[PDB]
Amino acid sequence: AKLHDYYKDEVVKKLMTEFNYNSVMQVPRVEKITLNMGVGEAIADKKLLDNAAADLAAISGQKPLITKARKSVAGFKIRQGYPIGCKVTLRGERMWEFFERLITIAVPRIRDFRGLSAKSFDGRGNYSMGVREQIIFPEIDYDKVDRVRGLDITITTTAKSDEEGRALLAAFDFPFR
Amino acid sequence: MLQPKRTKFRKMHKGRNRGLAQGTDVSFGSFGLKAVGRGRLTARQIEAARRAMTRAVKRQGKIWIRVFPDKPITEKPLAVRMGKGKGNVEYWVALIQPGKVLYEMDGVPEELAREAFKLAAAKLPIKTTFVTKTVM
Amino acid sequence: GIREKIKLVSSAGTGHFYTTTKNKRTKPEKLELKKFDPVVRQHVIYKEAKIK
Amino acid sequence: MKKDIHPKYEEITASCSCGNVMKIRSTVGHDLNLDVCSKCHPFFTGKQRDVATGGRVDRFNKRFNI
Amino acid sequence: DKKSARIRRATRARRKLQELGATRLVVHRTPRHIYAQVIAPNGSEVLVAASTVEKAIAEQLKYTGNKDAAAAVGKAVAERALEKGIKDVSFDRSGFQYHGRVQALADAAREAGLQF
Amino acid sequence: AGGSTRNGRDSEAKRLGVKRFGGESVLAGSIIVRQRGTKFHAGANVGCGRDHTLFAKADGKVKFEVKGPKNRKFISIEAE
RNA sequence: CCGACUUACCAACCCGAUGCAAACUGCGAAUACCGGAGAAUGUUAUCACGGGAGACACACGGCGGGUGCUAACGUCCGUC
RNA sequence: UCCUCCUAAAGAGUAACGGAGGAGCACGAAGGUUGGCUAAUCCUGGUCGGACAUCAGGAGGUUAGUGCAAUGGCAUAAGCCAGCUUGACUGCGAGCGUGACGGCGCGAGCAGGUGCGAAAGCAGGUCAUAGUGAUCCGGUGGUUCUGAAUGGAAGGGCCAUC
RNA sequence: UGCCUGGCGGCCGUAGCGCGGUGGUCCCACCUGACCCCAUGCCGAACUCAGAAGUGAAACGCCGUAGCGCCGAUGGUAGUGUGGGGUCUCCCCAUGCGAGAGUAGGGAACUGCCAGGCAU
RNA sequence: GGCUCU
RNA sequence: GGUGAGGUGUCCGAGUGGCUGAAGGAGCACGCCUGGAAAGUGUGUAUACGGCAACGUAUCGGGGGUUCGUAUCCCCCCCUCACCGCCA
Ligand SMILES: [Mg+2]
Ligand SMILES: [Mg+2]
Ligand SMILES: [Mg+2]
Ligand SMILES: [Mg+2]
Ligand SMILES: [Mg+2]
Ligand SMILES: [Mg+2]
Ligand SMILES: [Mg+2]
Ligand SMILES: [Mg+2]
Ligand SMILES: [Mg+2]
Ligand SMILES: [Mg+2]
Ligand SMILES: [Mg+2]
Ligand SMILES: [Mg+2]
Ligand SMILES: [Mg+2]
Ligand SMILES: [Mg+2]
Ligand SMILES: [Mg+2]
Ligand SMILES: [Mg+2]
Ligand SMILES: [Mg+2]
Ligand SMILES: [Mg+2]
Ligand SMILES: [Mg+2]
Ligand SMILES: [Mg+2]
Ligand SMILES: [Mg+2]
Ligand SMILES: [Mg+2]
Ligand SMILES: [Mg+2]
Ligand SMILES: [Mg+2]
Ligand SMILES: [Mg+2]
Ligand SMILES: [Mg+2]
Ligand SMILES: [Mg+2]
Ligand SMILES: [Mg+2]
Ligand SMILES: [Mg+2]
Ligand SMILES: [Zn+2]
Repeated sequence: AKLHDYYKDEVVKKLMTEFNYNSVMQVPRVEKITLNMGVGEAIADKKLLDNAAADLAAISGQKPLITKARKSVAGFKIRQGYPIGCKVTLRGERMWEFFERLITIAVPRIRDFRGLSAKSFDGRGNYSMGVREQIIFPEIDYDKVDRVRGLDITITTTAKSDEEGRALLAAFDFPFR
Repeated sequence: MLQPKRTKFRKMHKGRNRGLAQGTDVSFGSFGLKAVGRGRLTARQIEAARRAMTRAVKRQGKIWIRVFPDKPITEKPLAVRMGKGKGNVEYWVALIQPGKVLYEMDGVPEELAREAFKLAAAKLPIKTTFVTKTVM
Repeated sequence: GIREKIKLVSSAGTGHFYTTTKNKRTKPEKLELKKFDPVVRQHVIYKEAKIK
Repeated sequence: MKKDIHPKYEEITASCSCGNVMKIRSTVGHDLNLDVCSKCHPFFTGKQRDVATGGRVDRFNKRFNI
Repeated sequence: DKKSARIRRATRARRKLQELGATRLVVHRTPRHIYAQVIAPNGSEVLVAASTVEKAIAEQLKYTGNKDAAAAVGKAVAERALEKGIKDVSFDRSGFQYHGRVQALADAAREAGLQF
Repeated sequence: AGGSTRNGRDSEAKRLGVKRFGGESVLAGSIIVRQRGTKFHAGANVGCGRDHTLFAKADGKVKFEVKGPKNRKFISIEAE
């Protein structure tokens, strides 16, 4: 809750100032962080899915929800109901603590990190990025690997616009560019 | 030859052709060829009258065709008895009531439209008349 | 018509039986239901037997 | 949260090469020694230097004199 | 949204009691207060009512939106219903779970003498 | 000689409809409407069958009426 | 690799205007039908039970339609 | 032979070697109940990942879904998830519908015993309408009802069923 | 009695959308926290519990507004029952019924029970 | 073992 | 004219929904033996369009459709094979 305290003391004062909001509830806030791993190769075997949920459970200390196909498509050889991915929703303190370990540890552990994009905010403040490789998290041991995965992070916030989320993450010194 | 591309059904009842029409006023263009009689036209009769007015204007001006043949007409072959199913679809017609504007035209003078619609009406079985765009 | 027919014999000692159908290919395991036995006027477990 | 199903999520200490010390809750268990943190990452100076286009005329005039 | 889904969640048993002709106890639940009212089978007029917004009930309490407040309410509405001669009703949860303050209310009304 | 067909079939008429109209005194259990869906709906003292058949639970006169926000058609038995 | 631009070769969606439908309907009659009340009229004309049948090859004409060519003193239905 | 729509003329019904389509099953959960939920498609952003997997938001508002054809229904969902379960109960059944009849159908309610639910209540198979075959003969289990001098038995009857 | 609000209805778009404005004593809402009751096919998101620091931002409610939606005459037209007629695939006459669409126009709902608050 | 033409 | 069956890469040929944008073989292209050819032998073996070559789209006669999915199911048009196209 270190970053939640930093939000509550300095980010709110900053954004109320730089936007001239009438109310403090008018301020943006982060709501949830969603961690998907779309695993389309688990149709070969469940153990690949079973290991991706084990890896992502080490990243965020939650058991992941194994997602399935909403419908059936033949280009990917799937039927409605096949387990095809895994997700984790992070809220509250576990959200903040992951967001701390992210922007403090893992983003520096990216090979050839040179910034993010500010053009990934889906028109309505919610930011989405995707990592190529799970070893940037230090939870994962490098020898203890099975397969180089990749996942994607989706930060869902209460910002109406795109810039209010851009200012919120910049208030958390989020490495755009 | 006008014809629907798809149809929900292949055949249709014979129906009737009673009542007055709806496409009465000259909507789009300035001059119109209005049906007075009653009956059914075809895609051949429509295309022949289109040719006769396109040639009569020397592709000058703009011609609308308000009708469209959407009714299939079946016929049984020669030396076939009256049973054994409905006949095969042979051609397509448009049911014409009195008052139906068949064609419209603008970009040309009135007298040229008169002689064009007269050349077109000589290909049509029904009795027609010439109309103009009425204000209101 | 692969769904063959069976009978659900009372386990109450009576020779009473309900008759019904099942797919023995997809349900190889025996059917056991708790049904009413009108002789004893109790709900008794019936078990699957052959229709014979 | 549920009781048993989630992994152990415990506060540990992570120290770095820049001498940063940060206590986080993690699934590692043991203490952690890092390599780069957000404090010591060369994102704000080094990546700025790391463009390094260089001039073609300046290489030319550098290689000799008329 | 939440209000509408609570109504959708309630409007089956409400229409069922509407065709049953049942005199019906209606609970309404807030984070701060809890409301109760006994409604005639026409659904258009009430008979008795109780709440934690009333002073005579709220002043005896610590917080209006706990289970102890809900039991005091279900007791009061039962004592008013039996004063007016209403004994058998049917409990409408109004889209809430039969749990917590709602369950403590209905258990208090059962204990005071109502029959459902 | 020649021909054939593929369209010779049709099914039997199920004799649906409204058997007792409005203002028409019925006994309890009397079938009012036979229908596929709930083209009509059951109001007071009127039950809905397995096949959406509307029968009278009591005795009295039939009342057709339109209620609800969806303007659905309800059938009720008035008391008499 | 990025493209460069300018055609008239078209064109999705949307919008506006205009038509068509037995197997379309956000509308909707006249009649017909069911039920109730009320006169007048009518040789109970109504219903139930019982005795005896015959008949189950129809025709044209009007209206509403299928089919056929809105062909047939054609054919198949509804109604008089 | 059976089902659905039109023809069919705004009650029912209504023919043709008239126009179009299906059925001769499936399910021990795809039933019951309690609790909860709400689609299609498109737009943007996003690791492998691509027109189309999974993820987040928005438009939209059922254009989806219904075990299968069509029609009528369906948000209180009849649609979708989970828990507990066997009412896919036995004897009856006022009263109606439909048929020339055989027959077919709907059914509140009563008695017994049961499941879910705190309870009111719901449940006598599935959203409904197709998924079927008379009698005879014969087989199996049960039942003393009968038992050709008497006692049994054979056989027959009745109930269930093939 | 006035105003406001909450709950349950009646009615089922003249009642709905949209746009603009506005509300926080109470109420409501968001909101704080969760070891517990209970819950998440992960997650206190929801459900639930314990509360009351903050805000009316959202939501809701109220007020206004004719961009729509909706309603909607009069007259006429279409059709049609009976009777009659013609040039009879279709129409006409007498008489009775009489639309739909469209037009003028209306129109930013109305109302009941209980409870609470502030005023009176 | 057989194994064409130029 | 009707009925029924059918229509596969260069060829023959198997091919009844999911490893069939294709078995297998032949032929063809390339190589080796040979003075040169053949015949032995060995190796490969779709077309177009699209991207940048990641690799993807289309085509089982052609065209439309069910389906998540069609070379395989259904319709249409053609083409062919077989049978019937009669008694007067
Ligand atoms: Mg019609
Ligand atoms: Mg006969
Ligand atoms: Mg006869
Ligand atoms: Mg006749
Ligand atoms: Mg005859
Ligand atoms: Mg006739
Ligand atoms: Mg005729
Ligand atoms: Mg004739
Ligand atoms: Mg006649
Ligand atoms: Mg009818
Ligand atoms: Mg009729
Ligand atoms: Mg179901
Ligand atoms: Mg429910
Ligand atoms: Mg995408
Ligand atoms: Mg069904
Ligand atoms: Mg015999
Ligand atoms: Mg004897
Ligand atoms: Mg004896
Ligand atoms: Mg507003
Ligand atoms: Mg909360
Ligand atoms: Mg506001
Ligand atoms: Mg009028
Ligand atoms: Mg009108
Ligand atoms: Mg309005
Ligand atoms: Mg308004
Ligand atoms: Mg030689
Ligand atoms: Mg030679
Ligand atoms: Mg294929
Ligand atoms: Mg001869
Ligand atoms: Zn560091």
